Amino acid sequence: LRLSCAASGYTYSPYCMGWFRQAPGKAREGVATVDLDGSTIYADSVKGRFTISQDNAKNTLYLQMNSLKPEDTAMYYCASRTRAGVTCGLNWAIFSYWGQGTQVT
Amino acid sequence: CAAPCSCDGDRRVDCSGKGLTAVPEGLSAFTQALDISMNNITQLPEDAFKNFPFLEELQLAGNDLSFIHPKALSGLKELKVLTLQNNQLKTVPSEAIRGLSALQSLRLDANHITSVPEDSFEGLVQLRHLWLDDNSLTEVPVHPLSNLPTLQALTLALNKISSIPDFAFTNLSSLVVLHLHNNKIRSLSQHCFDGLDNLETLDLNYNNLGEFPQAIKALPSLKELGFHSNSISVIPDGAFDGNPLLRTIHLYDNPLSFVGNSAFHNLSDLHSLVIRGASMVQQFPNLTGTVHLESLTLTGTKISSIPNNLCQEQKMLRTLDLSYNNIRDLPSFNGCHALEEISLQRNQIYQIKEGTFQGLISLRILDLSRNLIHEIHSRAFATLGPITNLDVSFNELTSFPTEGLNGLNQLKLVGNFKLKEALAAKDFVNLRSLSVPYAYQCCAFWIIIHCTPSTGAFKPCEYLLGSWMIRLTVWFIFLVALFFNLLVILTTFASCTSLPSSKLFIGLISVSNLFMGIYTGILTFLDAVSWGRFAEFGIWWETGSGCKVAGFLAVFSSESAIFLLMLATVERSLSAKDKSNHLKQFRVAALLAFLGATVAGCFPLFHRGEYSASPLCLPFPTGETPSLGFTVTLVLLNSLAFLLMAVIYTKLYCNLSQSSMIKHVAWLIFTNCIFFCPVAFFSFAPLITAISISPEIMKSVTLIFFPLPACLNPVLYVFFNPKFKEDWKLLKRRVTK
Repeated sequence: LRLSCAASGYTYSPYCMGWFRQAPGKAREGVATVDLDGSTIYADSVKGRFTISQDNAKNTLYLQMNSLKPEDTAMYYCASRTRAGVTCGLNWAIFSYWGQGTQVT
Repeated sequence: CAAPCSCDGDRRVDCSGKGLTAVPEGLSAFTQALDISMNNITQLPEDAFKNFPFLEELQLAGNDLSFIHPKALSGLKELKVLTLQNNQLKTVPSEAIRGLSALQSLRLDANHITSVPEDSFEGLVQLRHLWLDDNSLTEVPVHPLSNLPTLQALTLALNKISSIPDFAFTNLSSLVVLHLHNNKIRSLSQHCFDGLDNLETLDLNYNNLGEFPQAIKALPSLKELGFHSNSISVIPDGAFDGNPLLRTIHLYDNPLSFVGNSAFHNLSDLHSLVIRGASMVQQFPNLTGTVHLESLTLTGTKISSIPNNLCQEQKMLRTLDLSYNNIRDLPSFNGCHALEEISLQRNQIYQIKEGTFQGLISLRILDLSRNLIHEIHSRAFATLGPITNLDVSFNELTSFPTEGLNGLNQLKLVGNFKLKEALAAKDFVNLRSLSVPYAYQCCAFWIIIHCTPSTGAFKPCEYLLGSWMIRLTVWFIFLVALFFNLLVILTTFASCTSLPSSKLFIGLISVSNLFMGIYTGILTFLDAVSWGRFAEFGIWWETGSGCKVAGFLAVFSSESAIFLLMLATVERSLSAKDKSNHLKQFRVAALLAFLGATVAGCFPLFHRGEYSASPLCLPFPTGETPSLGFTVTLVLLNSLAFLLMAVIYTKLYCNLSQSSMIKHVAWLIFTNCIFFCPVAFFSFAPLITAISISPEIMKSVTLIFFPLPACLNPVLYVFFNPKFKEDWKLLKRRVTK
């Protein structure tokens, strides 16, 4: 599957930028993070199967995965940071802007 | 209140347990405080709290939060306190708090947190409290802590911090309280605590610190310091040189070995000092400059002396505990008047001089136990007035002073076996509880006075023998035993032409019974001499040679009688089986029987206090015995022999002059068991907990039943023996000749 997020503002690639997962009733968990030089960060159960593409010119974000598991039903959000890129982020704390997201079933 | 949640009149709302899943709606345009807790909301959506720009206290405790939108807390420029504890957010929300710059208290404790982002806590120029307790972070966030300089109280406890790097709290100049307890700190850098000029209380408890920190000297204004339940080995000299205002130290539960002399000096504000088990220290700590001490405990060390200026320098001292050390002599305790409790126990003190305790106006408790004290001055206790407890037990005392001890409620004297004196109750007008080495000292005392060694009718207070009829019966027993035994011995000795083995054995058992009569006479004369005064005699009687002599006589008489009865029966059997010449062999057997009885009697002499258990000096006392083995041995030895002779007479009965005196020996066996087997089993009874019997009965039945065989044997021989009457005729003929 393919799913993309569009950023209303200017390209956030030079700053922390990635994807989160929401499951009903529990906390938001991140799965993809983009940083300077296009460095990508994933969590434990996202290696290989889940991957993220980023580019600056077209100002969008792509997340691609393979062979689906009903287990992976969730609402996803695309989030970005602009100021003080203190460290690479997998937790929701260091993200300032959040998107509407989409529900994946 | 438009909302279902109740709302105070002074524009304050309180909701709890309503079970809302969102922000309250329809609520007042302006509101001071808002407490929504124990709810079921998990995430805070956009501008949820924008509807209340006047909010100034906000509580979400136990609400189980998991996500706070960055703009949710935006616009609350009037916020003043924010509480978020016991939730499921795993990181401090860096963006959300940045939306506000005016609160002063922020709580994020008791909620599992893993990482603190770097520019978290930035812009919060007004924060003054921070609760990061019971979270899961393992390293103090140096940059986020350094972000805000106006914090006062900070808690990082119950976390998994293991080491704090240098200059961790360098920018927190206004910090007043720092809490680091129940952590896993084992390494403490020597340049980490610098910059906390205003820090007053430091808590380092239940950590894994293996060495004393060298960083505390960087913070001067410390008042309370707690480093307890940590594996601290030694405490170095000059440990507290940087903390002059220091007032409380908590160092218990650390396994300590060595504490420097200069460790605790120049702490003017210190109030209590407690050191336990500092084995490797052997001299009194230098406490110069510590003048406010009101409690001083040094237990388990190797100290041998106390400074003579201790109690005259620590004017405020009120408790002094120096126990388990090895101190030889005590200093002069004059010069201090606030000293209320003193404990010098398990030391090597050997004497108490007159002026040792003189001058302690406020003394109430004294403990001088498990020492080597051997003499106390008659005036030692005169000066101290309001004393209540006195404990001088397990020493080696021979005499005890009675001056100034009238007002003490409790006095303990046990283990002072050399103390055989009598304590006069006139001196101790008021005394609730008492313990004395021997019961006869407590016999002289009796809202009521309790005495530890009870006088359970086996340590009589007034009369040794007891009831008048019992005493009369014992007198009669002794008199008849002595006279008839003397008569039988005289008859057998005089009618000496040919000595048959049976007649020799009857004479020998009558000889052995005479010593039983002598023992009974000893008891009767002792009771007569000490009538109504046995409290004053039991002391010396039990702890003296007289009890040994009486016990030896009793045991020797009983065993000799039993053994001679056995051989008499064996001789009767052998004669019934039939120059024979066993008669000389039977004399040898009699000598061995007497030899064995002497050994049995002399055995308890070299043991420990076997005869000292009872004033009778018998090895059959009440309840517990000095040696269970000896008494258990004697009775089964005796009962065994009884069963043998019984079986040989059974064999004789089966088989069927020689037939004469067989009835006499049978009667001897009969009476000897009916007067021993009952008392043997009964003395066995106290060992079995199932059977209970009064000590008055034991003592009375023991005394009237022990010498009864000696009373009964010669009268049986005298009145029912054709042989005895012929021997008496021979006596009359020889006397006439």
